[PDB]
Amino acid sequence: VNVPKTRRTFCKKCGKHQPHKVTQYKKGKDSLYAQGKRRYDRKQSGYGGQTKPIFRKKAKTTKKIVLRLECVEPNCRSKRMLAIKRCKHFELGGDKKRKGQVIQ
Amino acid sequence: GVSPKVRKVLQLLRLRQIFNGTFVKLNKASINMLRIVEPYIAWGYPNLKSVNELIYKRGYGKINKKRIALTDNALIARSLGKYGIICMEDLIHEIYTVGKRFKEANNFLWPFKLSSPRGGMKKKTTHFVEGEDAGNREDQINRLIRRMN
Amino acid sequence: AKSKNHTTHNQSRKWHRNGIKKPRSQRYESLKGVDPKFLRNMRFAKKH
Amino acid sequence: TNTKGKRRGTRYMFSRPFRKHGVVPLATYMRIYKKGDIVDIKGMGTVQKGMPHKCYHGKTGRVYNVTQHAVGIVVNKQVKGKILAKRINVRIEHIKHSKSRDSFLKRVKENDQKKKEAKEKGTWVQLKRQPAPPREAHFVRTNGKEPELLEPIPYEFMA
Amino acid sequence: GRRPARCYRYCKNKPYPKSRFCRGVPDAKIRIFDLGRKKAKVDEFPLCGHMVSDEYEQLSSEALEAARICANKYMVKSCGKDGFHIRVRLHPFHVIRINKMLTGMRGAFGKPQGTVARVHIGQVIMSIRTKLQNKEHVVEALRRAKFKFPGRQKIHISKKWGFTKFNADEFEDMVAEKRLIPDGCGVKYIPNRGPLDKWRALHS
RNA sequence: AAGACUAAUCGAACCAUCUAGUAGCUGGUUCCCUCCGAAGUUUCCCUCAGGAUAGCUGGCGCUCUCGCACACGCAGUUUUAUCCGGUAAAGCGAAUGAUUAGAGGUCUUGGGGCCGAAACGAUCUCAACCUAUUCUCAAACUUUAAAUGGGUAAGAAGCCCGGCUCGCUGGCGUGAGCCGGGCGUGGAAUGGAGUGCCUAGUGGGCCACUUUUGGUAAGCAGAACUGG
RNA sequence: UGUGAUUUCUGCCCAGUGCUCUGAAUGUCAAAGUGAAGAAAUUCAAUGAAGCGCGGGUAAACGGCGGGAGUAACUAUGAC
RNA sequence: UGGGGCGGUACACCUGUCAAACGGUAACGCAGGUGUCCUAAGGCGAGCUCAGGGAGGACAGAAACCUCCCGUGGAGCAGAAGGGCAAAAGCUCGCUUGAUCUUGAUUUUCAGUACGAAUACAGACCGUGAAAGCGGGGCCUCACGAUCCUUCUGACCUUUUGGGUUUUAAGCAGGAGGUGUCAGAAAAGUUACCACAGGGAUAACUGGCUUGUGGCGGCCAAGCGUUCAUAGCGACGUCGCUUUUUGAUCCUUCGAUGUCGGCUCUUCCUAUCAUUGUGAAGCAGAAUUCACCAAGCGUUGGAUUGUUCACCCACUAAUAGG
RNA sequence: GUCUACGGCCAUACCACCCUGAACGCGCCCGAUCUCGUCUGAUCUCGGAAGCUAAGCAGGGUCGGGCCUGGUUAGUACUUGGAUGGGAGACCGCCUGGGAAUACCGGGUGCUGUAGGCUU
Ligand SMILES: [Mg+2]
Ligand SMILES: [Mg+2]
Ligand SMILES: [Mg+2]
Ligand SMILES: [Mg+2]
Ligand SMILES: [Mg+2]
Ligand SMILES: [Mg+2]
Ligand SMILES: [Mg+2]
Ligand SMILES: [Mg+2]
Ligand SMILES: [Mg+2]
Ligand SMILES: [Mg+2]
Ligand SMILES: [Mg+2]
Ligand SMILES: [Mg+2]
Ligand SMILES: [Mg+2]
Ligand SMILES: [Mg+2]
Ligand SMILES: [Mg+2]
Ligand SMILES: [Mg+2]
Ligand SMILES: [Mg+2]
Ligand SMILES: [Mg+2]
Ligand SMILES: [Mg+2]
Ligand SMILES: [Mg+2]
Ligand SMILES: [Mg+2]
Ligand SMILES: [Mg+2]
Ligand SMILES: [Mg+2]
Ligand SMILES: [Mg+2]
Ligand SMILES: [Mg+2]
Ligand SMILES: [Mg+2]
Ligand SMILES: [Mg+2]
Ligand SMILES: [Mg+2]
Ligand SMILES: [Mg+2]
Ligand SMILES: [Mg+2]
Ligand SMILES: [Mg+2]
Ligand SMILES: [Mg+2]
Ligand SMILES: [Mg+2]
Ligand SMILES: [Mg+2]
Ligand SMILES: [Mg+2]
Ligand SMILES: [Zn+2]
Repeated sequence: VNVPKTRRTFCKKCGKHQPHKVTQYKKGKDSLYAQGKRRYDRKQSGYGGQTKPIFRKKAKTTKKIVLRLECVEPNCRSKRMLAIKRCKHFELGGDKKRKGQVIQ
Repeated sequence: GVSPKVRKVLQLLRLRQIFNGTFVKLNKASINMLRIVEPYIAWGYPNLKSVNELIYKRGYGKINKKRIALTDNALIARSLGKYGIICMEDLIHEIYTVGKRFKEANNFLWPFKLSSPRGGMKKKTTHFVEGEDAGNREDQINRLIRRMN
Repeated sequence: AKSKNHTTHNQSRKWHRNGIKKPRSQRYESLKGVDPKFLRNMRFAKKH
Repeated sequence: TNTKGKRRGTRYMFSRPFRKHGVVPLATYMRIYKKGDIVDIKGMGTVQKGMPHKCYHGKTGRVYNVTQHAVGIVVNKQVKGKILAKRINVRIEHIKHSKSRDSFLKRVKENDQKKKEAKEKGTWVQLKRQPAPPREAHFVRTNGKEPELLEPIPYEFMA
Repeated sequence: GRRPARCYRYCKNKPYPKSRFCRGVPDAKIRIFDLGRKKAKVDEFPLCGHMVSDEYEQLSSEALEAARICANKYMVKSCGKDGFHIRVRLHPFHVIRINKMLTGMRGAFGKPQGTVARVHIGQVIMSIRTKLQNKEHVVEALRRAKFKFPGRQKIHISKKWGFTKFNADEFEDMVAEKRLIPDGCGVKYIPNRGPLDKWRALHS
């Protein structure tokens, strides 16, 4: 789809509409010292094999898009996470869908 | 082998058993009901002698939710004299001439328990135009009462 | 091994055997679901 | 096996009748719906917002709430023996007052009057409906003419 | 390839005609529904004799064609090549399905082999139009035809005039008075309601 | 070399113990009388020979009231008013779709061709085609439109009079709520109502009238209504 | 490990799969080790074995070893 | 799962019909669709008219472009179908980002639980409009996913254990990473060397209901027969019987009814191959063909093949069927 | 008798073609400085008042097309409940109750609420 790089939406700090900048959300590392992996290590350590399941049978071919907003106003610098329906193709700030013209 | 709609209408008329009988007054409300349970009954337009023979011989009262015989007028008056009815004849007047106080006189009476027809019936599964017993047999109901009683 | 798949045969007998009872109505019904802005004034009127 | 859509089996119900498509005649809107009123329901499919479910098309109910554009209604529903009461919010153009009580209202007012006036008289006159009774012994005239005489007709293989 | 007709005689299933939902059916074996001098005016051939049905059943396109031909042959040999006009008053719109067992009873929904026509009681199947000296030949023709159908049919003369819908005793007076006009193989009734310019054109 | 032999035992010997191994599956389950008295259906489960959930059943009660000169409330019911529906039938000279035949149109494209240089000079016609009529059709078409059916209402929780409070709405006013008074039979025919806990067995179905789907049919397969 | 006296013979295919040779000159490639930042846990970087890939040899190693059309002075065939 | 396997998905969802005029209602029943697409195809305001048909105009033609008239929707509105829409919900222009932040109530499937989808209100911040007002995604009906774990956002937010400071970790509230067997296990084959608990709730023989197919037979009569509808045949059509063919079904039988064919032996049927008594021919005689009463007595020897069926030789009154 | 502004019910009010329209109105009509928008004062906006019923509108006419409503079609078709009724079956008749639609033949062709003008 297409989305522009800016808009004006609600900042839950300033209590108003203010303009934002936009960028796509990615996912971070795992940090290796969370209580989840610490357990999974103390358990997977030794003899016995594999202890917790594994996932193999997939169906989906898409992902729900997630955006990341940032108030341009300095001394606010608040951020949010916003969501969209699913799509196979995505794009930030492309063309403008010209009407009336010829296609070559 | 009877239907729910029909099982209802009979037990309003207090006919919960074979060869029982009750009087009833006539209007648009009642007559349509009788068309609904037509094949299971047999009704008619009676005279005075039949009212006598029913009430004296086979005619009992409902008292304290019990069934008690009409042997004396104390019973009638004590339960029913606030309407100006103190004896047998006052009923019969109230019944034969459908009066103002009909509902109470009839509901005082228990439904009559009769015996099977001496002589026989033609065919109970049909109407009284095709050689049967069902439906309306207007004046000939009295001929039958002579043989049930 | 095949079987039956749907039936509503006997059910009306089951339903009426205990009855079909309409709900029990009361006066002074409940004020659950009405407009907030109207409900509010009722309080203030009764508060004075 | 059937599906579960919200408009399955409504080709004709949520369909406007013949030569009555178009804009809405707007005495529908200008009516007054106060609390306690008895109301019947009929889904107009010309406008899709706030319309009720199939199960309430043709049912009658009673008001409990009033909004800017809609009404709250209490409706009964028979579902597997037990009956339930239900509170559906519905917009105006799917409703209509019901004449199913105006007859009662004409009576009680006429009946209050007819009691109070003609009370000084002393008689307790009839006040309450009675069914259709039997039909009044009377005469019939043959103003001269003998009646007609009918009989059946022979069959014919007309077609 | 074709079955007997006891398998498909009764009006059991609902109509399943030829449309955008049912595709893949052949045509019918009958295609012509009237014969003889089919141009004659209303006055030449005033007599009509019909075949009438007495059952609620189904008749096949083959039956109709066979009956059509037997009647034509005798009727030619009797009267002439142009002494009559014959018309068939049924059409095969309903379709027949066949399940061929070369699984068993799984996936049972047939293939459109056939066409057939439905009949009600009192309907008409065949009709002939001719002159009055040839009455008995008309009866003889149809009698040969009933042996091609599965049922009990019967024959009767009509009081009408030809293939019209007006009684003979009235027709002849009623054409000499400008209510009925002979526009072809039929007539055209006209009432006293339109605009008078059509009353001016007539009566002149 | 045959999966053959290893103490009458071998596609993993025998002896004791773990060991009363586990079993949604088969077979069995010990005296009497009285009383009430069923289901084989919904949704979910690596569920289809099984469980949970609701329904059907029983027992234990409790709040009330009446022929106690004394009343309300209910109902596989009728009546009077009043709404809902698009099935049977009917219709196609009314829409969508299909289809037959001839009369007034070379409408008009062209002719195995047509009397001819051929043309719309004629004259036909055909795949279709203008006008008025005509024969036959619809589970997935319809202007029209039933019978049986479903929902409300039939009064004291009603009607009327007067006055108070309100950040709600506002030409002035409406609306809702609180207070204090005056007025009892409100169509038929029937009978005692209500409410709360614990709770088993079931969860394989079968037939008949009528309507009805697939199939040539079935003592065949799958459904709606009531009764067995 | 395969075939099965003698006689007379043992044809082509290293694409697939296995086996096998070398190899610092190239990606990838663990622990420990080396160094920089941090208040310290810690993080980062460079490094870099066998193996897998890159490349050769092998079928008395598992094994595998094609279709259409025209054509000869009667026709049919069909060397071409 | 009309025995199982191969096939298909009727395993989560949408439209119409079947469905018997409220609602609800089944089968590997009919016809079709889905796992998407959109910075506008969302939202406000203004202005206008669609499909086609006719008549005209330089090149211009069946069709480029201009103009007039008729035009109740016969066009379009992302996709399947259905409903609905004309100074719109369609086409075109101007401005924008209600596709935002936050509680609770109701409806739909339903146990009257959850997901999802939807509706009417209230508080904020806003956009468009002269204003009434409209808008918190797509005109409506479908387009999607729990605990446990991980990652990101937020508050000068609580805890980190005898007290204090800094880092890390754990917590609270909201999104995402996914389970299509779609109320949600982490998962390949073969057994003729095989085994156990059960099953006629389920198959491979007989029997039973049906008779499509197979066999046998009638009706009417266009033609054949040089001539001549009917000596003998008989199209196109149509009414039936039989269970010595193969199917459909799955009622009895799974704690056991011994599964092909030949050898042997008895009885029964008739839909008559011959023999007895007769009728009819396109019956001169001799041979042959149709039919009637009739089941009394007969219907063989051998090469081939496991054969039932087939086929040839040889004799015979005859070498018929069950 | 009738018009103007705003409307409710939305064809007894629509479609085609012909006749008449006193007074008040309603419109046609004359221009483009400024307001406003157009490729083009044609539409839209503004400023006007010489002339006109031709048109629009109003009423009226058509053995008018359609629409509204009666009758006939017809106690027909169909239908609740019933029977040890018929029949080889398909289907038919009867008892008790309810009850349609086409063709065809007649009639009608806008009702009105609020505010204000003309009809001296
Ligand atoms: Mg280790
Ligand atoms: Mg005796
Ligand atoms: Mg007897
Ligand atoms: Mg009976
Ligand atoms: Mg079951
Ligand atoms: Mg329907
Ligand atoms: Mg069928
Ligand atoms: Mg072996
Ligand atoms: Mg034990
Ligand atoms: Mg068992
Ligand atoms: Mg089990
Ligand atoms: Mg029909
Ligand atoms: Mg239980
Ligand atoms: Mg070797
Ligand atoms: Mg070799
Ligand atoms: Mg190799
Ligand atoms: Mg299975
Ligand atoms: Mg129904
Ligand atoms: Mg607009
Ligand atoms: Mg839109
Ligand atoms: Mg808001
Ligand atoms: Mg510590
Ligand atoms: Mg500390
Ligand atoms: Mg083997
Ligand atoms: Mg056969
Ligand atoms: Mg079997
Ligand atoms: Mg069985
Ligand atoms: Mg079965
Ligand atoms: Mg044995
Ligand atoms: Mg034995
Ligand atoms: Mg014989
Ligand atoms: Mg001008
Ligand atoms: Mg004028
Ligand atoms: Mg004029
Ligand atoms: Mg007219
Ligand atoms: Zn901010």
